[PDB]
Amino acid sequence: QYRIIDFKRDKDGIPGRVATIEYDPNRSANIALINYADGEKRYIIAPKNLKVGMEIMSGPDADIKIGNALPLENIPVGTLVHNIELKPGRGGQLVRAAGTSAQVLGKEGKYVIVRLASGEVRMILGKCRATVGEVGNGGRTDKPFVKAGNKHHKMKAPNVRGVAMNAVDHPFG
Amino acid sequence: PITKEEKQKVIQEFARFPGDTGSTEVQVALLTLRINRLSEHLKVHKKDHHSHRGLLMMVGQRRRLLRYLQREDPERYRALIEKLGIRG
RNA sequence: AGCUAGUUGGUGGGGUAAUGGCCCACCAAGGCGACGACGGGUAGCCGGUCUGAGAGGAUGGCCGGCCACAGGGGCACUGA
RNA sequence: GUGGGAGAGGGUGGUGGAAUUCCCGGAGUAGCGGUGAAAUGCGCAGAUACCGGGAGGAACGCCGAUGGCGAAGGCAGCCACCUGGUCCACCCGUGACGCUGAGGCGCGAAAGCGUGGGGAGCAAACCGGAUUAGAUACCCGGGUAGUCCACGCCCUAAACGAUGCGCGCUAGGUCUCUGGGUCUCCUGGGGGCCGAAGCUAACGCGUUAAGCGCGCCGCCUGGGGAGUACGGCCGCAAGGC
RNA sequence: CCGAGGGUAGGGCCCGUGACUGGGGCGAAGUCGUAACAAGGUAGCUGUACCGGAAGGUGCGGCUGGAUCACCUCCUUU
RNA sequence: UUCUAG
RNA sequence: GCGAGCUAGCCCUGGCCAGGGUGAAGCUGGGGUGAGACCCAGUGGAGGCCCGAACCGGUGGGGGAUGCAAACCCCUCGGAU
RNA sequence: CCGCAGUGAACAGGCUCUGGCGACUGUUUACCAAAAACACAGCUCUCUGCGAACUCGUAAGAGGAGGUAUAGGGAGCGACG
RNA sequence: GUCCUAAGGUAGCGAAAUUCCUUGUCGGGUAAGUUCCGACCUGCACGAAAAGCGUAACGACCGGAGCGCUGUCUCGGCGAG
Repeated sequence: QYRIIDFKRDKDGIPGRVATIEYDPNRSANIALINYADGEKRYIIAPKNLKVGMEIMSGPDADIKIGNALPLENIPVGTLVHNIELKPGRGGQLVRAAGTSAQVLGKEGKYVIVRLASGEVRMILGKCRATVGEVGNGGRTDKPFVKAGNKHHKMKAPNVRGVAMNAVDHPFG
Repeated sequence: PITKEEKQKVIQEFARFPGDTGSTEVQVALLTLRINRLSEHLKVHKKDHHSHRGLLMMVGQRRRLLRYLQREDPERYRALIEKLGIRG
């Protein structure tokens, strides 16, 4: 419903309980309200799995318990993640419903290796974080916009195209 | 899997007479039990087509034993079906 | 490879020598089929006839029985 | 029933080296690689070979076998999870509960298609090099779809033992595996080989029958046109019945 | 009311039938090539896929109705 | 590599 | 310098589409198999979906040409959650 | 029972057979042209790892996008087969 | 058999809205048909990506034909405002 919310933990020792299935319409991410100890909440990432009955978190410590997330430092090798913590705390550093996250495919000193979900590879840094678990996007692909144009229903630009025009109009155009 | 003491509590359950180690009452009870944790196994493991075919033989083994008891005494056949719960 | 509206049965009833959905009313819907129904192709069916070691193949014009048609298509009369 | 036993039957997850090709560093030359002999090709921007490191699929050497499992196709590095079939011994339990099976219903090589990953190597197509008369093929150097997996679709084939299933009767010698026994051998299953009776037109089958008898099945019935045309069912189509 | 017959329309089963075109069979014999039986010269046949004046070829699978010792590993036994 | 039919 | 009370857009915030028709997901029940596939029947009510007012339009013909008018009148037509 | 007529008047598809292009509802050249023109749902190459890449901007800055490679921009075709 | 080129048009299609010689030649439709529609195909100059062959439904799109029906027409002739 035209809004944002959470995207980056950094208060820990906190109790992570899988709020609920609030599959969400606004970023290809499907998240559920994450119930913290105090009671303070957050429509959190959609890293598939972690059943309703919440039951997680993270921590400077550890707990690969699927989903969840800590610094690079605190992370296995051969592991699949998201909550792409690029720079030191820059919260998320990639993978948006981009299921196929990154896989600490080898780390090095204040530098941890990452399979570039998108489609390449290089390294991050020290404390830098990132929570494993999948994504959530049920292949959020495909699906037919049949005899109409989902598009429009887009609210998402018919910013339509052209290219053939009659003129000689717009940038590199 | 099927436990050995589970098998006996089933054999004891269905026996009309203390010592019924093999009879219509036991066969069907065995085969039906073997039918419900083999089919349960095939729902996950979608493609176990070798053990599915070996199940279907056993499916046909049941029915023919069932056939016999209706052929002789359909009175205890209505008692055997309801108790188990097969046919619909 | 599906077939069916008089179609399957019933109540009453017309008509007929009189049975019968045979024709009609009203009622409920069933009746059929691979143990080949519906459709298509073709046809006079038999006693007998020709052949055959035979079982079985063919065939059934004149003599005989039952049947059909009277140029094609129907209907009624008189009337046992 | 019970009590053992074997196996690459299956399907889910997981790990294990061996090497393969690409990538970063070391070292270190001038040639490599390749055939019937060459050539195309790589390489002085330093390749091939060796050292070390990496990443990645994909199979799975020796054991492994003329051996094993399985309904058919077909199935092999170890792991555990569900699970099928199938075999000796006790002779305990039911009590003829059976044997065949139109149609169906399910499986089911490999090619292929549908979408979604992945692509080390192999490899039609296509590309060069050779070749001869000619080279659209053999031979050499490249390389794409596929081959890989999930999921759904095709179901065809020298799908082979070219040979339905069941039981029961008719000498044997011999190799091997599995299960039991008084375990110099007898026993029940299973696999290879020789060989009496017998069948055969011919080879050859021969208690693993192509012998002798009983059920129930499918298929035959001159060669081409044909396994095709037409009607019908089925597939996204290539086709397929 | 039922109905012989006549009409307009709609479909179904079939015979004829056509420019043209796919193939199939004959026919003295024609051209171009070697596919096939001796490893027919690359052994052949096959499901399929692509490609090639044409026989065919190459790939994935396989069946031998494939066979020699022109070579290796050994096997199996007195 | 090819060389008809009787 | 001057302008989106022209018009093309874009942001924010309200209002508006008389009636009718077609009948997919679903859920209920029944249906030969192990569960099912899956069938059917009921309910059900989607779709830039159909038939059409207002409303949006302005092909196809008619008039008009110092018009009613610097684009309008007439018959006609498309769209119609 | 009645008239030539019984939606009696009034509002109310002519249908069919075929072909070509573009699939389709559309959108557009206000005052000629609504079309085989653009638009598309859909495909393919593709630049981009963020403080993105391209667009405005004299330097800030906004956009992008509080998006983050099932994504954002560049594109030639424009179901599906 | 060759001379040149980087190879030197492949599958589908074809007088198509790319074919002027042309109302091309054969076929059907007709009392005759230079429009159509099928087929050949010597494609004056199609062709796979500004896709290529086809394609149910879909179109105020364009072109071809049949019934149904009417002053559109065989000259109309009357009338109402």
